[PDB]
Amino acid sequence: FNEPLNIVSHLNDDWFLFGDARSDCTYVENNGHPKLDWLDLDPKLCNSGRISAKSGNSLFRSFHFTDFYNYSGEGDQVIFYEGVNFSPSHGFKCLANGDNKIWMGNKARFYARLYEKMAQYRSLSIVTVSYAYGGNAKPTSICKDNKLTLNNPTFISKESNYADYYYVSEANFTLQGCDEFIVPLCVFNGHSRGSSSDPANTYYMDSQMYYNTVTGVFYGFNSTLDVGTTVQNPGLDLTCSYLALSPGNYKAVSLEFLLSLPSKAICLLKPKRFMPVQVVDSRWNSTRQSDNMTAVACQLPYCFFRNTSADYSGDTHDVHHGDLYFRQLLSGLLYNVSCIAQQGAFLYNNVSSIWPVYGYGHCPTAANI
Amino acid sequence: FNEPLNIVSHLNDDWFLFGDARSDCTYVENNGHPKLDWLDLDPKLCNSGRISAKSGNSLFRSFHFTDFYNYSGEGDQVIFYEGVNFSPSHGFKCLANGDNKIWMGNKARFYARLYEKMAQYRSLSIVTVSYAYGGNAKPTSICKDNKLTLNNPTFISKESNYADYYYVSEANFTLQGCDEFIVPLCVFNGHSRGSSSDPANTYYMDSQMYYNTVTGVFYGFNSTLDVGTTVQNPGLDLTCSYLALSPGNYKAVSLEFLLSLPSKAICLLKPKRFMPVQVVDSRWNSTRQSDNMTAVACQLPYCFFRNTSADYSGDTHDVHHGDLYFRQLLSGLLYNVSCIAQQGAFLYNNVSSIWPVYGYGHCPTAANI
Ligand SMILES: *[C@@H]1O[C@H](CO)[C@@H](O)[C@H](O)[C@H]1NC(C)=O
Ligand SMILES: *[C@@H]1O[C@H](CO)[C@@H](O)[C@H](O)[C@H]1NC(C)=O
Ligand SMILES: *[C@@H]1O[C@H](CO)[C@@H](O)[C@H](O)[C@H]1NC(C)=O
Ligand SMILES: *[C@@H]1O[C@H](CO)[C@@H](O)[C@H](O)[C@H]1NC(C)=O
Ligand SMILES: *[C@@H]1O[C@H](CO)[C@@H](O)[C@H](O)[C@H]1NC(C)=O
Ligand SMILES: *[C@@H]1O[C@H](CO)[C@@H](O)[C@H](O)[C@H]1NC(C)=O
Ligand SMILES: *[C@@H]1O[C@H](CO)[C@@H](O)[C@H](O)[C@H]1NC(C)=O
Ligand SMILES: *[C@@H]1O[C@H](CO)[C@@H](O)[C@H](O)[C@H]1NC(C)=O
Ligand SMILES: *[C@@H]1O[C@H](CO)[C@@H](O)[C@H](O)[C@H]1NC(C)=O
Ligand SMILES: *[C@@H]1O[C@H](CO)[C@@H](O)[C@H](O)[C@H]1NC(C)=O
Ligand SMILES: *[C@@H]1O[C@H](CO)[C@@H](O)[C@H](O)[C@H]1NC(C)=O
Ligand SMILES: *[C@@H]1O[C@H](CO)[C@@H](O)[C@H](O)[C@H]1NC(C)=O
Ligand code: NA
Ligand code: NA
Ligand SMILES: [Zn+2]
Ligand SMILES: [Zn+2]
Repeated sequence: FNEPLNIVSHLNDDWFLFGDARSDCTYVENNGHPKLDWLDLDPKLCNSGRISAKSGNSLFRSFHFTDFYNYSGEGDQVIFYEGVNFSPSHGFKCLANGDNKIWMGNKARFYARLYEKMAQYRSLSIVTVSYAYGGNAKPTSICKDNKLTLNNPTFISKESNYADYYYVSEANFTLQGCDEFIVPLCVFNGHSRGSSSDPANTYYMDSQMYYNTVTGVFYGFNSTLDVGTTVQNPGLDLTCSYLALSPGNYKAVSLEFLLSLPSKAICLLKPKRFMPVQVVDSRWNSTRQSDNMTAVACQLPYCFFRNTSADYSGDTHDVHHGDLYFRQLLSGLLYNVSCIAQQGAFLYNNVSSIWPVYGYGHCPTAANI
Repeated sequence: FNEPLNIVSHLNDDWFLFGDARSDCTYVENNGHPKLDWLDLDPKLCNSGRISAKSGNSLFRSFHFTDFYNYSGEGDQVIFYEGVNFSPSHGFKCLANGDNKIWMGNKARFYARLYEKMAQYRSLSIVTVSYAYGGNAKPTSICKDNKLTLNNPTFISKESNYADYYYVSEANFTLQGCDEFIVPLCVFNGHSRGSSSDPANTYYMDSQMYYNTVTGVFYGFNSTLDVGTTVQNPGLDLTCSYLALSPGNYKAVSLEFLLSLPSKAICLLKPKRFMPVQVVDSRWNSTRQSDNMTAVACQLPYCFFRNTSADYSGDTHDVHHGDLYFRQLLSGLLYNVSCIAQQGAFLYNNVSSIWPVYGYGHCPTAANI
């Protein structure tokens, strides 16, 4: 009786879901399809006002790229069902001979930071970050391919006066309006190249740091790796950490190569008593390649991970939208549960055959009477 | 029935207590005192082999100063009952016109780091950290008064060749034998002075960073404050952060003033499933001045704080040792409890009149039948 249910749910109405197409009710189609057939989310929750979802997007995608959706929401119990819209299938690399594994590493670190903070905070949004630059050089879109263009962090071009990339550059940026900010601190870890016409011997070792003008704290990344830009020596891409920062006046200091600074930040507002987030596995139909980065990111004590036991098998829309088991997994949002724990959600508050671990809410005992 | 009990306890025998005189059974006295009267700990637990306690010491004290005890222990449920042996009563300052509030800030940050990590790790110990220095200058004991001498972090003297403190200095240190290390990264935030014979205009702005040679990550502190060493402008002391670092080859880089590097580290071994530590308020009889830094440090979800409702009132030993209510609070260690939660320990696993919050173990329901 009252076994842990493999669902995502809520203790009350104070909940919010962040998602993608599988939770996006505003999507339109002109065909002989059943109404809202792309959804894993139940159609009854479309008018709930507790969902931030966009077809073809994710939190990581909007945080880093020009394909931007203004994800925003507030809730005590935060649920995530997105992440698939930046996967190994997309195969993004900043450079022709880059590395997707680095970008999966970035995905894991971003979500880890986001999940941990959203266990301490009610509100999430994405705000624009402006910068003051004393030079004449303007932003350069270095990290991109033919599908995606990265715009966070922003990269500042070399000044016209400098012949090489052995220069020191800096810029100021203010973080205002939020209790905490998640910003990317990134670096090209390896041998970077200036212009395609430079000799084969001259390479640059990227260095970047962020500096708090008030507290004097600085966090930085120096280049250490051997990987590069050529076919003979490949691997160089953009490794990012995701820092939780207080509001204040910050300085971005680059000691070598391009100056990089945040253009976007995850705005964290309204602190709450510790309440772990719920994360639903976000993967393709196994014809496309997925990753378990969100699972790597989803750890105790800040996060509970939920997954089905089957391949993702779309019903009528396509192979990637409308899975029966994920529909049932998400169906838990239609009602309140008494206890949300590691194993799953316990519907009732009194007794169970299973002892709840890391339980939140009004949790049942597994004792006799 | 089965109300939360204001005690520290354990779910099984897999527990360890870190303490001071109030838990130190090896202490000796030649007088007409009752046996073991300085203890808050029950005498029956003296031979338990689950206590690391020393009369007149604490974790912070041993971590920073020459008054060192080799605190070591392993347990799933870690309990702390120490901290009073570095308090505002001691009034420690690195410099004559320093600031004790900075050192209380340091106390809060150290314990916060320690408590959070000891919720993820079974084993705690203090290991010596060695360094490689290419110069001739040897350690200088700059931070001290007439009671305490700081030896962590170690400070390296200025070289004989340098006329001033506007130099760049660096040293290597290896961290080996532990899964994670807690080390202090400290700085004199303000206007530092070289020799007492230097003019009134020449001051130095302390800068210190630690650098991972492999990953390229660096964490640093620059001086920003206006406080100094004189009577006219006082306040300058040593502000420390407490970093959790992986094993590896590290570089300590100082851009101005003295080079500082860790001599001691909290060695973290044997990762465990998340289990919050229990912390008992460590304060003097109200005749001496105490602090609530360990309470500031003890936060959800990694820590449960326990306090009595009375002044600390010693029975026979002195005013600072052997309190009835703390004895009863610690008496919970004599037996197992079913559930350890935020409000306290629930003895029984079945029913309660109170809903446990952040419960660990086999926790009771507050429902009817
Ligand atoms: C950045 O801030 C500093 C203050 O520390 C100021 O001196 C400098 O002019 C600022 N830079 C720009 C480009 O405004
Ligand atoms: C980091 O890189 C910069 C630029 O190459 C260099 O000047 C600096 O010494 C490096 N930092 C360390 C700690 O080696
Ligand atoms: C993720 O997948 C890798 C192999 O691809 C595996 O080693 C790892 O344990 C997985 N982690 C999680 C949290 O699923
Ligand atoms: C993908 O989805 C379809 C359902 O539309 C299912 O038949 C198939 O097993 C899934 N996996 C594949 C093709 O690998
Ligand atoms: C969940 O509980 C709240 C009050 O605690 C109530 O307003 C709401 O109707 C419940 N949710 C559903 C989906 O019925
Ligand atoms: C709960 O367990 C305790 C100890 O076994 C027992 O005294 C009590 O009768 C039990 N209460 C209920 C309602 O089962
Ligand atoms: C510190 O390590 C570096 C390697 O990065 C080495 O060049 C240097 O000689 C070392 N310093 C000392 C004093 O051994
Ligand atoms: C930190 O202090 C050093 C030494 O005074 C200085 O050279 C450096 O520019 C400072 N860093 C920043 C970011 O201002
Ligand atoms: C500690 O004491 C200060 C005042 O001395 C108070 O403002 C603060 O709330 C206290 N915090 C805790 C956790 O006891
Ligand atoms: C300190 O302890 C004694 C018990 O020995 C008690 O009488 C007193 O109330 C305590 N507090 C003081 C003196 O402020
Ligand atoms: C606590 O439980 C363990 C086994 O779970 C048992 O060995 C031990 O005797 C109990 N503790 C006490 C103090 O009786
Ligand atoms: C637990 O509560 C549920 C729902 O109210 C009820 O069906 C069941 O009888 C209760 N079980 C016990 C043992 O009280
Ligand atoms: Na750079
Ligand atoms: Na220094
Ligand atoms: Zn469709
Ligand atoms: Zn005595």
